[PDB]
Parts: sequence; structure tokens; C-alpha cells
Amino acid sequence: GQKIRIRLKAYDHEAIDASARKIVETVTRTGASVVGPVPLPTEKNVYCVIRSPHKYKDSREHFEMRTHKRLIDILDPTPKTVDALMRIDLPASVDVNIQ
Amino acid sequence: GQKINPHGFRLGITTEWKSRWYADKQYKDYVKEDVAIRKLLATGLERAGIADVEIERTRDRVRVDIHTARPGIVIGRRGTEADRIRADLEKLTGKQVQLNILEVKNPESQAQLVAQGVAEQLSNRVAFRRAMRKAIQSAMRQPNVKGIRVQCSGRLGGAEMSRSEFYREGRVPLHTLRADIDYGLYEAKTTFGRIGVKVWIYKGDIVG
Amino acid sequence: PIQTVGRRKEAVVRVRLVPGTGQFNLDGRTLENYFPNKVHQQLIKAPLVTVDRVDQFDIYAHLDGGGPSGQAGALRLAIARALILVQPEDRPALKKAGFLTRDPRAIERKKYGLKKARKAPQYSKR
Amino acid sequence: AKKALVHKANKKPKFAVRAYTRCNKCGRPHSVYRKFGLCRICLREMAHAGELPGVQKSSW
Amino acid sequence: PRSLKKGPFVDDHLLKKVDVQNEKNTKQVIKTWSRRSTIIPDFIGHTFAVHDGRKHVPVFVTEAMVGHKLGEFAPTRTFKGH
Amino acid sequence: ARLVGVDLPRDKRMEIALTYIYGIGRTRSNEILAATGIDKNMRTKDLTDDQVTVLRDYIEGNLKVEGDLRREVQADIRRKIEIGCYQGLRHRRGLPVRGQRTKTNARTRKGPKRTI
Amino acid sequence: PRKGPAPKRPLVNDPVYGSQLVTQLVNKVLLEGKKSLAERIVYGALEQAREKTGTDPVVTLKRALDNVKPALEVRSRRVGGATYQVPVEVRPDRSTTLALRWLVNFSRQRREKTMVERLANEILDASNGLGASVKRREDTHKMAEANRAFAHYRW
RNA sequence: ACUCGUGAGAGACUGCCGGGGUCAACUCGGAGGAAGGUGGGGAUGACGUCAAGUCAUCAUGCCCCUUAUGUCCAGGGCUUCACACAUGCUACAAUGGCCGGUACAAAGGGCUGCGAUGCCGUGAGGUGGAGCGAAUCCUUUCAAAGCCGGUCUCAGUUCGGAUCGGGGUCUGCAACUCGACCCCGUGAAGUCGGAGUCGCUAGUAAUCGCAGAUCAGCAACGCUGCGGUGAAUACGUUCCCG
Ligand SMILES: [Mg+2]
Ligand SMILES: [Mg+2]
Ligand SMILES: [Mg+2]
Ligand SMILES: [Mg+2]
Ligand SMILES: [Mg+2]
Ligand SMILES: [Mg+2]
Ligand SMILES: [Mg+2]
Ligand SMILES: [Mg+2]
Ligand SMILES: [Mg+2]
Ligand SMILES: [Mg+2]
Ligand SMILES: [Mg+2]
Ligand SMILES: [Mg+2]
Ligand SMILES: [Mg+2]
Ligand SMILES: [Mg+2]
Ligand SMILES: [Zn+2]
Repeated sequence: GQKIRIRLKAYDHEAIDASARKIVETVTRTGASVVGPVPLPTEKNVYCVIRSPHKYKDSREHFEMRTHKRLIDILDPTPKTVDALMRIDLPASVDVNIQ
Repeated sequence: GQKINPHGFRLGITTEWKSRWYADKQYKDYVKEDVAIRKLLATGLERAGIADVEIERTRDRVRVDIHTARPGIVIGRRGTEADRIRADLEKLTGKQVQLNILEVKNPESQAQLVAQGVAEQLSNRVAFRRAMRKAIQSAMRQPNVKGIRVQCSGRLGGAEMSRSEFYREGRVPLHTLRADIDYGLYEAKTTFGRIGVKVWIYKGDIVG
Repeated sequence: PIQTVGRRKEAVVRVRLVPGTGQFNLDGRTLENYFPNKVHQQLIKAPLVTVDRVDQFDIYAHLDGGGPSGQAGALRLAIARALILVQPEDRPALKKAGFLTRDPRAIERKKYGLKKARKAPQYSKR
Repeated sequence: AKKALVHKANKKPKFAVRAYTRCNKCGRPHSVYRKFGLCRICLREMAHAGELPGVQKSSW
Repeated sequence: PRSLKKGPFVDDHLLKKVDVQNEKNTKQVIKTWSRRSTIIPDFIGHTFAVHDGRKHVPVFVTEAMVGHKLGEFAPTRTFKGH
Repeated sequence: ARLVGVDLPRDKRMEIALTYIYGIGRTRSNEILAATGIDKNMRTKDLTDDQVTVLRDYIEGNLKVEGDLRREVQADIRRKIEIGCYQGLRHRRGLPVRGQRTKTNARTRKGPKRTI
Repeated sequence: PRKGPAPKRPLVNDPVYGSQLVTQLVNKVLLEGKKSLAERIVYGALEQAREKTGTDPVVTLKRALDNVKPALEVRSRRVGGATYQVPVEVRPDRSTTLALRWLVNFSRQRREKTMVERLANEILDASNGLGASVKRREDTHKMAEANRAFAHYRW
């Protein structure tokens, strides 16, 4: 049968786990099967900058950008359940890609 | 360059980002727009007293929350200022905005606003010792405040030799990560140049 | 089944201790193909020489990550843990010989301003 | 960053290779990161302010 | 070197001028700022005043100069010695 | 042995021995010995006059070496100098000709340090 | 070591010969962390020793060690601006460290084509008491005995 | 089911046992435990100092320019070279060079971008484009040192790879000044470096590759980071520096 994959991305892990609950709950309430939130490896982008505006090349500050990832695979997409997934209100902090 | 910015030091633990969105491809464009917005807002309600700007983005929705000491000047009773700002906002941004002009509960607990208040007094040639002590007393009376530090540096009193003075009351544990430190900085404008006002307000510990 | 994991540096090995006569299937190879170095062989089999069961078992191992010497050290740990499962009363002898410790020694991160973790740039007074 | 140069860096050049990135906040030509569009100085400042989502101080 | 797929590079303007002159059988002095154009065999008898950043240097083309760039014959930096 | 005016080293393997000819390096040596079918592992001791003949015939046919090559190299440098190209001026000055640093280094061309 | 002596790292036992002397020797041959190369250099040298002397290699290595180990040593001390070579006793562990360092360093200076040859020949000569490492020991003692007068510093 | 990824949690407290101790701090040793005594390493810089650095990121008092000290463009310069200093890289070789075979990583990057097969080139690369916004596909099934075998045999060499001649590739409107890379030839100094001087106390030093930011291309041997292989020594505080 047809399957929908929801890739969820966020910077904070708390927002990502909270929004994986909201989706799983919505799917359970509409009676579909939900494989669940599978945790994918976090992406870490690292930037190194000189602290001073001029000449102090031995003073540096490292910055980080973590992106957390959660895969939610929903089986048995009842068209009511599909409509529900499209009508969930989720924080801007979380990016939702639905396939 | 001795002191790490207090906000950035705690940014993952005790304080939170001043803008919420996710974008991969649009990240650079989003930042450019944010720069434009915050420069348009920081040079508009100067005498309104702004503490925070939070920018939320999603699709085309641009939610701008402006925290201000008194919203009276930030919205005329005819909506005049809200309409003017939204006009320049949507113009600049390209999309639709919803100015959620809020207000701050305890103006005198807010380090950015306390910094603005000291700075404006110095702009009105008030003795800097006076303004420092005034801010200290006002903040410490309020219930959350467990300590405050205020620092002013520059040509204080119009002298030719830079002075850097600071007054402190209570605890200000800058090295403690769990300590809730509110930081504010404002640049007072004077006939002899600019003098920088920094305020640290300790409000207790956060465990999460 | 008996299964255990041993770790050393960046090498994780999964050992399957089964009864046998002293055979090693390290990813499909013997203990002379995978680990030609005699020092590494003496190391992998050191726990067995402490229990005295050098030829009383077969071992099957999955080796991944790290390098030859890391994987050798992870193997010795895994095996020693498997021996604790087979015969708990060997633990006083095996831990006294130190085979149950996970060696926590890892590569120190490179620090800015320095060429490596500790090596500093050449200094000059003038 | 003379304002003439900031504008000239925003114009389309007549050759694709004359295009170069300038910091979106201050106009600094050197050390401009592609993903942020900011120079190392503005990056540090804004990141400390929490004005760059997901960007935090890095330790390991 | 410029790859053979693309052939030799010559600034369109420069080409135009030398063509005209040799088409109208004339060897005038051609004022040129183009350091970067290659010497085509069509140039063999022409004279070029090429910019060195300070002035124009007279370069008389010869058989042995073909395939060199024009700027190779107008030295930029002056060094008399220390 | 004797080959195109060059005395090959006493007992060196063929692939190395041939590099002593001013036009031949290790790649051209392996090429020449492959085309002639002489074992590159042979010593110069064991090289027969017949093999020397096949060697001379191939490299005099296809390859330009020794004097012929030196004359051509000198002619190429001389041309640059004569026509007055930038590289020719660099040859006159005894300075790097391939746009290398001169503030420091450039010693191979400049000779030993004549400290001032 | 202002706060006191630091612990010595345990040395393993050589799998082929079962002397910890041998693995100490490989840690002196060790360059650039290429332990496997140093290992086969030492094993090769002991095999060359075994075939040349007929006898057990570890036994002859120990004999060569005992003929190159210094018992008495000189430490320099500035005293009144004059500098005095002071005789000091060598503790056992330092003796073997010195002996092994001397053996390997003079083997590196030897003339034979390869390190396996140079090391084996230096070990054999030192077993007989002929080698450069033996001369070094004798010169170390010669300087100690010539400075016996300055022993009273006892530093 | 084992790994692993990422969420929550446990665990180290001088907590326990023996001897030191002001029945004190704290200390020496032992048990248990993955770890033992702030376990290892980041982040974190008090009151001040040096009228330290930055008016060229930005901002700003005062002074100066406004037919120029503003501003557009082509060409040149920032790449000069009798020298000197400083930080590095590659070497002087056999614990090595070269050829053949074969084993074991981590971290990271990718959209007018990363690009697989196949085919054509000795090769840089060409052609064409599968598949991937990526734990999926590409960056070979991702390394080099390593291990096995053969060859060179102490020679300025089969060490070294500077320089210079010729022929090419790719990016770019364009590689003269002034790019990187490839192929053929060439084959410099250099035989372990004077007085003096630098770094490092264990996964450290030494050595080996890999990736990233900037970036059309690159002067990257730089910088930031990642793993592989892995030492020696520390009696001690007389002497030098802080
Ligand atoms: Mg000096
Ligand atoms: Mg550019
Ligand atoms: Mg030759
Ligand atoms: Mg602390
Ligand atoms: Mg000064
Ligand atoms: Mg100015
Ligand atoms: Mg120009
Ligand atoms: Mg420069
Ligand atoms: Mg070579
Ligand atoms: Mg010489
Ligand atoms: Mg030599
Ligand atoms: Mg230390
Ligand atoms: Mg690049
Ligand atoms: Mg390393
Ligand atoms: Zn900037």
C-alpha cells in the first residue's frame, strides 16, 4: 500500500521531539499505523572565526550549528489522515517535509 | 576583550534565540532580511524604549514581536505608528507581517531598558554617578533582581581622558552558566562622543 | 547465544564466543591473516592464557573502525568480557590482569593557535 | 566599505567573474561566509545576540 | 596556456583594426591597450603601440614573435639596480 | 658499452644505463627497451654488440638526444633573448623566468649569496 | 617532577623471545612510531646473532648488555663558577637504559649496509667486549675515576 | 538479536575499608568498578596593567576635501630584488628509493552543486550523465603509513627534485606581467648544518594520510579540524627563566 514519509528537521531537539509527538498522536487518533520517530544522525556545521577585528590570529571562537533529524513513517494513509497531516499546526522552529 | 558576551555564553542553556525559523537554502536571504528589519526597527521607536525584537518566519508569514517599555508611542490610538511601520515592513520584506507590539512587565528589571535609561540621562548632561545609582536602586527594589552591575565608559563628564567606572550591588556571577544573567548595552550620544553603558542583572538560577 | 562488544580508540568489535578448538573467523579470516603481527596475536589471546582455555573455544568477530592495533585491543576486551559470561569466577583473575578495563585513551583534539594538541609553534624572543 | 563599492558589488557585473560577496550587514569584503552572507565580525556579534537560529557557541 | 579547443585569443577590436589596415594595404601604428592579445601571423608586419601602464611602447612584430602575447614585449617594471 | 657517443656505466641495469644519455630519462628508457625487446634487468656487462646496434638504430631514428638536443635547447633560449620577450630579458638578467619569487630565494638562478 | 617521581609505564613481554629486555630494545630502535619495522629489525638482528654465534640470542644480548652497562657516571655541577664533573652512582634501571641507548646509537653509526647487520655485529662485539659501546662505558668510568676528588659534593 | 544512530537515565562521592593525623582540614595505601581521587580534553580570562592594537569591519567628537582627498573605466601595481630577518615545506637516503600484490579510519562537504557506469586520452582531462537537498547517491566498494614479494647496494647514486627547454589540460571575457595541474626532457644546492636556539610529560612527542572554510580558478607547503601508527625520560630543585 501507499506510504508517506515525514522528514522532520529542527535546530533544538526539544522542538523536534515535541513535534514528533504531535504527528504520532494525530495519526493514532485517525487510526493509521505509525512506524514512529526514528532518530537520524545530527548534522554539525562548524565555523572558526578570529575574535579581534584586527591582527590577533591566535584568538579564535568556534561556532556550531546542529540540525536534529526525525523520520516518521506513516502506514495506511486514510484520506482523512492525509487531510489531518496537512492541517496540523506546527512551530516555525520545525521544518516538515512530507512525501 | 576580557568578558564573553553574557547572552552568547548561555545561549544554549539559560537564554534563547531572538529569532525562530528553519531554512536550508533560504538561510542567507532570511538573515539579510532580518538585518534590514532590525535596522529599520532600532532607528524608529528610539524614544519608545525597545528591549527585544523576535522574528518568526514560515512560508511568507513574518511575525515580528517588539518588546517595549511603553507601547503607547509604538501604536498611536489611530493605529498610526503600527500602520507606518507595517507599511515599511511589508515594503522591505516583500511579504505580509503581523506586528505583535507587546509591553514589558517590569521595565526596571530589563537590562536593555535600564541601559537606555542611563544613556538618555547622560545624553541630558546628568552627572553619571547620579544615573548609575538611580538605575541600581530602581532595579534592586524589584522582586526578581538578586543583583545588578552597571558600567559606563568613555569621556565621562566631558573630560579628555577616558574613564571606565562601574557600580555593583548584590551578586553578579558571570561565570555561572545556570545563573540567569540579563545583559544590556546602549551607546549614549554626547557632544564629546559616545559613552557605552553595560548592565548585568542577576535574577536567580535556572535548572532545566 | 553469547555476544559481547569491545571498544578501543575508534574500533568496535563484536565477539561471539562459541565452543570450539581455538579458531578465529575475524570477518572471514584467521588470526594470522587479519593480524599478521605477533605482538597483536599475543595481545588478542592474552585473556585466554589467563583463563587457560586457549583451545577450548571458537571466536567469531566483526571488526570495524579504527586501525589494526585498535581492533586488536578491542578484541582482547570483547573476549575477556565473553569469558566473564562463560565462567563468572574468572573475573578476579581477568580484572587483576587488567583485561576488563576499557582503555579510555583517545586522540586529544587539535587546539587553535597550536600545530597539534600540545606541539607549539617555534618561539622567538625578538 | 565605501558606499560606492557596496552598491557596485550589488550590481550585475558585465563579466560573471567580477561578482564578489560583501558582508550583508557592514560591507566587509574579506571573510564573508556563504551560508550566512556575513563577515566573521558580524557573524560573531549576531551569533552572540542569538539572532542566527541554530548557531551557538561550539565546544568539544 | 589557452587550450587549443578555443584557438588563440585576440580582442575583437584589435582584430578589426589590423584587418582593415592590411585589407587596405597600410601599415600604420596601432594604439593598443590590449596586453592580452596573441600575435597572429596577420600581424607580422604591423607596429603596435602597447600600453605598459605608463605609456605606449612601440612593438614591431616579426616572424619569431608569432604566438607570443603583446604584453611580453612591453616591460612593466623598471629596475636599474640597487 | 659505446652508444651514440656515450660510454654507458660499467655494470648498471639497462633501464638506468640509458638515462645517462642526455636525451633519455627513465620513461624513454623503458619505452626504448620495450620496443627493442632487450630485458631492462640486463647488466651493461652482458650487452652484446648486436644489441648495441639495435639500440642506436631506434634512438637515432625516433629520438633527438646529445648534441642535436643541446643545440636545440640553446637555440630556444637564444630566440627568446634575441626577440626581446619578457622571458628573454629574464634570461639576460639571470633571474627566474617562470614568474617565481625574487624578494627571497631565486638562488638557483642568482648563484650563492653575495651579502651586502 | 617538582611534586615527586612519576610512574613508569609497564613494558610488555616479547612474544617471540619472552624477554622484556627485547621489547625495551625495540622501543629504542623505534622511529616515528613504526613499531612493526623496529620489531623485525630487532628479530632479524637476533637471528643473525644466533647463526653467527650458534648460541641463544637473548643470552648473548644479556651478556653484551652487562659489558656496556655503566656503574659509575659523571654529572656536571657549577660550583663557584668553576664547573666540576661529579662522580655519581647509576641506579640499575638507568644502567640498562644507558647501555641500550649506547648500543643502538653506535649501531646507527656502523658501516654495514643495513641496520639488521649493524645491530647484530654491535651486539656480538659487545658480548666480546670489543665494540664502540664498550669503549664508551670504559671512557665513562675513566672520567668518573679521574674526578673521584669531587665526589665529596655528593650531589 | 549484536553494533550504530539519538533520546531519557544511572555512574565518582575520599562514598566504603586500613594507617597517618588537633576524633580537624586533609593525607598515604587497599577493595569494588569502565573509570579514583578536581577520570581525559573543551567552553569559561576577577580588580587592573601596558595612553598595547584597531578612526581600514562597524560606530563616533573634532579637524580637513567638495571640481576634488568624491565617483566611473581601461592598463599597470600590491608578485620589484645586491641583500637581511621570521615562520614553514622538501631533502641530504638503505629504519631508504622504485615496481607488483594486498589490509585496516574518523570527521566533513554537495543545486544553475557533488557527479557514478561506459567509452576516448600515457596522463592532467574529455565525452555523457545514472543517482542524490542526501545515515540513501557522489566524494572509488572512501586513506597513507603498514604487511608480503622482487629490485637497487653506499655511488652526489635508481638519493634529491630546484632550475630551465618543448608539448598539453582546465577555469575564466582574458592566465605577458601573474593561475593550478599533466606529459617528455633537464637534473642545481644539498653528505645532518657555527655561535646559539625551539617544542613536547601519553594516546603526548615523532610520523602518516583525510576533510573543511575562503573559493570561477588557484600561489594552501597556510589555517581550522579528523582519524591511523606510536616512543623515550622525569634521580631531583644545586643551576638558568617566569
Ligand atoms: Mg634571530
Ligand atoms: Mg573572486
Ligand atoms: Mg638522460
Ligand atoms: Mg571555573
Ligand atoms: Mg599608542
Ligand atoms: Mg572618517
Ligand atoms: Mg581597475
Ligand atoms: Mg602582500
Ligand atoms: Mg627520485
Ligand atoms: Mg656538492
Ligand atoms: Mg651518502
Ligand atoms: Mg604539563
Ligand atoms: Mg578552492
Ligand atoms: Mg594526529
Ligand atoms: Zn560584517
